[PDB]
Amino acid sequence: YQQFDNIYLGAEASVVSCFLQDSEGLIWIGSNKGLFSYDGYSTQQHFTYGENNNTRIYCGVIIDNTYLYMGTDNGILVYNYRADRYEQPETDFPTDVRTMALQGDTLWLGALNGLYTYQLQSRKLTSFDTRRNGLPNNTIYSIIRTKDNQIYVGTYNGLCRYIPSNGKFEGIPLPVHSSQSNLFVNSLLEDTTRQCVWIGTEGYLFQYFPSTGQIKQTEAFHNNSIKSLALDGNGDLLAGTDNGLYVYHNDTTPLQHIIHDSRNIQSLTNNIIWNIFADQEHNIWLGTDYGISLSRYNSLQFIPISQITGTGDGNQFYSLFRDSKGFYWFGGANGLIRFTDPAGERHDAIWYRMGDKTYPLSHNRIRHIYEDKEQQLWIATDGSINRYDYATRQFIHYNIVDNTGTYNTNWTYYIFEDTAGQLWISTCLGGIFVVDKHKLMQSTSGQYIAEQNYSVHNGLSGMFINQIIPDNEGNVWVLLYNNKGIDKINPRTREVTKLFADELTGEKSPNYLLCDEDGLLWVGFHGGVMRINPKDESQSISFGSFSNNEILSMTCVKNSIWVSTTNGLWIIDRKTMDARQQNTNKRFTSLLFDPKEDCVYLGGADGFGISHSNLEATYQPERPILLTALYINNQLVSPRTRDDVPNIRYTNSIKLKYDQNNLSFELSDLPYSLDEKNKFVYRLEGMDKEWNFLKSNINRITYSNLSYGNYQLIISKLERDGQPSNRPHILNIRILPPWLEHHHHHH
Repeated sequence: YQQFDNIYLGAEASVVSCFLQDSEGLIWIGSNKGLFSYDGYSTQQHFTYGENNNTRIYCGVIIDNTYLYMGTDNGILVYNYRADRYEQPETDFPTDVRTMALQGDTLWLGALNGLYTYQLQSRKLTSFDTRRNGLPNNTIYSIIRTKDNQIYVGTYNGLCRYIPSNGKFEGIPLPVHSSQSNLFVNSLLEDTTRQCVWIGTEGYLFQYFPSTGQIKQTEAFHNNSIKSLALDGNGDLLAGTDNGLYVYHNDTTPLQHIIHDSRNIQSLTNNIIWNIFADQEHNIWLGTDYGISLSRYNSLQFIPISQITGTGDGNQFYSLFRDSKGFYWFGGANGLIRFTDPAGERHDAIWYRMGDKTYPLSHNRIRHIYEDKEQQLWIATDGSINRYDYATRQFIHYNIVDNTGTYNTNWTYYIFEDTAGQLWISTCLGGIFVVDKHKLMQSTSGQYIAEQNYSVHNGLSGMFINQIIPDNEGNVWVLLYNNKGIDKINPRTREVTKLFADELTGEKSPNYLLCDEDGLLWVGFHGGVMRINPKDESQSISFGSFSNNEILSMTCVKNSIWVSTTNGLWIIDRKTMDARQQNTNKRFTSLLFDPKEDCVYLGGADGFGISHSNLEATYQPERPILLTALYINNQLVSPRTRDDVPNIRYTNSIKLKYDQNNLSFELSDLPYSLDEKNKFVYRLEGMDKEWNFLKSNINRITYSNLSYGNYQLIISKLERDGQPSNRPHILNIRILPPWLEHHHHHH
């Protein structure tokens, strides 16, 4: 938290008391003069001077996914952010609202002179006081609602909890201080992980634990006041005070104390922090007595599987693959998911697994995915091998046996096709089978007797074999479970030969195998890898103090090989074998390099990561482009001031008047998290014959003197190879001729 990007609203609106982020990402700011928004590039006010809405905002909450409810001297402003209109409900709200908290469909309202509930359907306003309900005081400064559906209320003179069984309030006996003549509870935060409620008062930061009743005094800030609380992306507690920001990690870690430097423009804007907010990308917004200080969060993108199909089911990913047709195939402990646009909005995901009514599999446990020489897709599972039928969108299961018993294919670990149309199948218990691919495909039944089998009776060091990998000169190399060295099969002569058993033994017992694009084998063991020329050689490196280990997954990425490990991730150059370790604390059991989109998928527990081929640095998620301001004849226009203009943010098509033909436009992909802004191009179909390029600091498109007719403004993000996007934001624009005025847009 050494640096900030500071944002200001104007000389009048120096004081920021709260933030909200709408479901679609736009940040809203409550200021001493009213509501603003900020789109990453500039601020925008949503209030007119002198009006009831040109007022100080104390607090805020989003209702019905369309309204901002704001606390105010004169009660509650309801702003419809989609309509861009103030829509006042008939209710006579109490005045001096300081804090709001949603509980189901009932809004708690804390005010300078009462506690209330507002039922959003019936609009029933119910009041709670000292005499009738046992509140310690009628002046409410904070209310929160915990995940276990309890309601905490912090007043001018103490903290309490609601007892719904009987309408009363139960005190939580925070210490009473000699220096104090009343007990301000200013701020309250639930902490799921530490399982407490944080409490901010004058001088003291408490941790209340519901589980046992304990009230821990975590810090004592002599002559400070704690005004705000939040948890950051690292799980750390952030405390806003009247003398800067304090950060808490744990009892043995020193606090961080961050304060304004009047000589440094990147320092915390001001030492009085009225509100902290963690936005949905974990960036920290600080609201102060002079401006906003944004602390950007900085990370890989990690996509939980619910984003692909949600569905909150789990999966531990062990095989990741992209087929020639484009489909992503992510399989593991709990079946195999097919989908497109890793993210991307829509995925039309299908999840194949044991027992699904529509999309079944012989077994959930996926061990390998593979596309063959004819673009046909095979998976290896603990219910034998399956082939996909893209036509039916269903898998076809096969049973394979050797000419005798047992030796079957139920537990298939690895699969590939050779250059002579045969399918190579590695197995647990059953050795390696080689099968005519077309004749198993053409098979009626059973149960198919394999053409050959490699055993241990006539070759092989064991029958418990993970990977089997082929050679630039035709040989098949076999990785074996709990064995010394690797076996090489010569499929012409059938000569099996154990090799490198001198080195790959004991605490170097091998457990991973891959061939790279140059023909060389890479073997993974506990604490290192070894590179083999299969013919004209026969060599090793190590990770050092770590050790323990071990190797969860390996894949080639350009002239590197990425190795994923219990500890972390290692990138090893393929020529020098020099290794470098990276830095989340996530462990990854799966790796796929996608050379087309130049990125690497990292598969793991209930999700997957994405990073560029050069992990320097982050893989930014795709962000839709918003229009965030329309100007006609240079004035900024919107439904709030005009019956004849729509909310540009939620408009695809617009009909303007003959003389509403000098237009400006402001664009944003909400770059709050970014150091550098993204670049854009833009064109006006019906006028421009080519793309126009915007300087990155400039997000205003402007067109003058348009004749009547139809146009399309198309905006596109410059993709990371200089090329425009093929998913632009498109605004249809029609300028109406003088005699068709009446089709001007209305309401």
